[PDB]
Amino acid sequence: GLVDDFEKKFNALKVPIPEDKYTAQVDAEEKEDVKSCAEFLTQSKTRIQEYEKELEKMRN
Amino acid sequence: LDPVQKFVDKIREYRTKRQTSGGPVDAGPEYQQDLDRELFKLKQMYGKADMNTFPNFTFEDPKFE
Repeated sequence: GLVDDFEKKFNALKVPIPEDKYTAQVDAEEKEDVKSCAEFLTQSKTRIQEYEKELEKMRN
Repeated sequence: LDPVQKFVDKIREYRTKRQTSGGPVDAGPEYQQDLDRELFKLKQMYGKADMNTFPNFTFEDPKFE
C-alpha cells in the first residue's frame, strides 16, 4: 500500500501559503503622503491663492 | 523447410529455465554486481532519497528582484 499510503498522504497534506511579511510599502506610502500629499499640496494651494489674489488687484 | 520446423527444441529449453525458482537461474556473482551498478545509475537519475518513503518538504521563502 505504498500508492494508497501516498495518495492519502498527498491529499490532505496542506501546503503552507507564504506569509506576506512584505507590505512595508503600505508604510513607505503613508510616509510619502506626510511628504508629497499634504506638504506640497498645502503650499501649492497657498501659491495658487496669492496668484489669484494677484490677478484680483490687476482687474482694477 | 518441412524438416526445419521441429521450434520444439527452443521451447523445451525455455521450459526448463522458466520452471526454475531460486532467484535468476545459474546466478554468477556478476548479476548482483551489474544489478547494483544499474541500481546506482537510477539513484543518480532520480535522487538520493529513500524512494520507499513519502517526501519531506521545507519550502523556499519567496524571492524578489
